[PDB]
Amino acid sequence: XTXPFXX
Amino acid sequence: MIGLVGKKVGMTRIFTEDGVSIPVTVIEVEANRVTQVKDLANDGYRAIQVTTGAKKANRVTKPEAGHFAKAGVEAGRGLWEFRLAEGEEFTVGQSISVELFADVKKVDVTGTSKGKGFAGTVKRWNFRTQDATHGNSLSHRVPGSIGQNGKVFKGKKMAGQMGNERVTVQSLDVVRVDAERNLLLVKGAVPGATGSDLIVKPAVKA
RNA sequence: AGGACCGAACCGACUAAUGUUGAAAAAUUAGCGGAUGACUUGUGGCUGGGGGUGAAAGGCCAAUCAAACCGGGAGAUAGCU
RNA sequence: CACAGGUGGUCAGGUAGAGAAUACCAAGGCGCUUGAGAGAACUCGGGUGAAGGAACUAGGCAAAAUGGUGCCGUAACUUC
RNA sequence: AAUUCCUUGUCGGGUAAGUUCCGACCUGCACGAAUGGCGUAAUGAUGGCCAGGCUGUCUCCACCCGAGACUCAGUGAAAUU
RNA sequence: GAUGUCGGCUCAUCACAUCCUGGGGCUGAAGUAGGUCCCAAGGGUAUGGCUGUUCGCCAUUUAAAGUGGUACGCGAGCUGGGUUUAGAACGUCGUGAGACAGUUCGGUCCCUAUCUGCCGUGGGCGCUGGAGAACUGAGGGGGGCUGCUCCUAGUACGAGAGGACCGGAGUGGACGCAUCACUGGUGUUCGGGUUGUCAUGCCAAUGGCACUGCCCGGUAGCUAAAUGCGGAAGAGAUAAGUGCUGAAAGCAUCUAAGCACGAAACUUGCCCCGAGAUGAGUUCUCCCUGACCCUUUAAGGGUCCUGAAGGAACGUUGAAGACGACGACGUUGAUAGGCCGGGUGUGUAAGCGCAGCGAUGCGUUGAGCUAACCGGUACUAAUGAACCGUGAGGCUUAACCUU
Ligand SMILES: CC1=C\[C@@H](O)C[C@@H](F)Cc2nc(co2)C(=O)N2CCC[C@@H]2C(=O)O[C@H]([C@H](C)COC(=O)Nc2cc3ccccc3cn2)[C@H](C)/C=C/C(=O)NC\C=C\1
Repeated sequence: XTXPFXX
Repeated sequence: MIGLVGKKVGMTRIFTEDGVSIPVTVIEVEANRVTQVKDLANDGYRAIQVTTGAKKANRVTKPEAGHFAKAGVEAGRGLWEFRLAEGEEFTVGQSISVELFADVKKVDVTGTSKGKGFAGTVKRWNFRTQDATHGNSLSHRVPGSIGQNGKVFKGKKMAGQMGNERVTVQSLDVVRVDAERNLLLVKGAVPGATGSDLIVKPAVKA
């Protein structure tokens, strides 16, 4: 959700 | 022409009158004795098998003894071969001295390189180390990419054994020949460590 | 004198690295900030879910929050897999 | 979890020190419930470095450096 | 311009070279006066830029001390399929 | 019911529509230097400023700073500036919530590699009696870059200015291999200085701890910045291209017959691996020359005797090494350690004495200590044995013995 997995 | 087998004693410096220092590698080329002469009728090629040094009688096996007894020569620490230049002729038991290199003026030395063991890509292939900072995570001295988006080609420069292999350095200058001491001084560094065996042959490049 | 200064305890959490089936379901190490105050902390008490509280971020309300959890309506409905 | 975490209060030695910092010690209590050996790549945590010295890089990230007491001395600007 | 699309605007300064930065010009695509305008000493783990010093950040890595990796004995997982 | 992304870093690989180097044709090619086209992919092919950038501009170099493909190569390899969440403002649109390929500050990149593949390294069996060594080289990799200066020659050329091909020599850059004699780095296993503190009863002398406590030096080893070598010449067959002779076509014509030149490409030449080259090779040497039995009688089975050459294991070990492996040695012995001597490094120990109120200084003294180095030395450990491995090595055919 946060951009790249899992930022 | 044919060469000779010797031992690496070490390196030193030779001083000239004009004020020059020559890095030399001392090589002890003792009397090399022939143990077998090969021809085209029985072997298919012309060559000689020589030995040098000495060995323990209590440690030399009977198969090797019979090979030395047939030539009427004492056992040595090994056996090497050299090809003949279509005009050379030798005989079993003939002892060759370092005087053979009295007028060659250049030789190509061959030896077993020192052993580095398991080496990396920076040491073995001079790869460029990545950034030690700026975010690098466990990838400081790693190779990086090894292919594309599906196999690693053969001969890929990777880590592995480095050294302990046959290496030959070419076009070395002969600085001095002392048959009274069974020595040979060649300008420059040769492969291998002190106490290793060296194969010395005239320079083939010429 | 001081929401004053440097700086331990104490309270915080700016950077980096490590760790990321971790020692740890948010920490460790090296530094960093405040450190008589709008400070911090112990014990107990009050505010209850379209409500509370909020120096406000849609933040917190028992590792869960653009409407907590438990049970029930309930085998909700699902023209979709 | 026999978990590098968290948990309020009281007692507060010696040398150096401004100090409950820090270092080494006392009383006292521990060596952290797998070890032995070898001494490769690579990783982690550190030490040093020829000449050059930010050319690195998104960016001086990180690291290095500065670091105390006393005397002298101290600019622009200023709400003095 | 924390606001400028055109645009790295133009001039100057700084650099051997500066799409950033500083100072002027206004041609303000699309500033503007308490959803405040222009300045402002001081403060800031704030944002951008230039210097001195400093350094393995880099040119280009080299060696060393330790914890793992490696071997032996004991105990003995995991995602996945 | 998931194929993660611009650029950068690292690592690359292929193509040729070739940037440089090489070989040629035409030229409005005098020469120098260029223009265009053909052959050619062997090798080589910038650092920096600004910007997240690729790109681009600029500065300064270079023989040249090539064009493209490889998921606009490469995030189970790194990065996260950009893109691409939640926070917060400016401008702008909207009554507003909020929004904008507009801007601005800030903002978690996980995975212990099963298979394939690749880099390295071993075990097993096989190669037809077994074993110990040296080789042949089928084949496969590595390497293949280039500038400047001088001579040739200020000659050829050219009105001058200016300025060569061919050929030769020397010296460099980049890359690569090896090496540690030199110059140096490292040297927490050497020596010394020194701060605080504790202890060894105390003085003196030492030691522990404080990043090796902080520092100055420094052996061996490793090592580069250090110093030696290397790219080739040559050969064969060729590309574009140039040709000789020569007909079809009475001439002409490089070609159809025939013949000769021709490049960093190609095949060799140099370096390395290499007979698992199951097509398993060659050569030299060494070892074993028993007695029986059973039997669906054969490349048969079993027993007693025998145990070779040689190997393995064990042990001391290595400038060999992750483990295996490889190398050396094992009392008929210098393999390791220790010991002796030397060297090296540190820099004049301790104790005593002397001068000084003392801190200190001087003499004994270039003393003492001294790791991995050098040359020696059986003091210690490397034990005698045992184990594995056998007992003459198939059938057919041919030629020889008995050409
Ligand atoms: C990796 C993956 C699945 C793989 O199996 C398969 C993938 F690899 C395939 C693929 N993906 C992409 C391209 O191809 C891709 O764009 N993304 C993968 C990483 C995140 C990013 C993404 O989606 O980011 C958007 C972001 C707003 C997109 O912004 C746009 O403006 N998108 C856009 C532009 C258009 C333009 C024209 C017409 C239509 C358009 C539609 N959309 C946000 C952050 C979403 C993130 C998310 O869901 N992450 C999960 C990851 C999934």
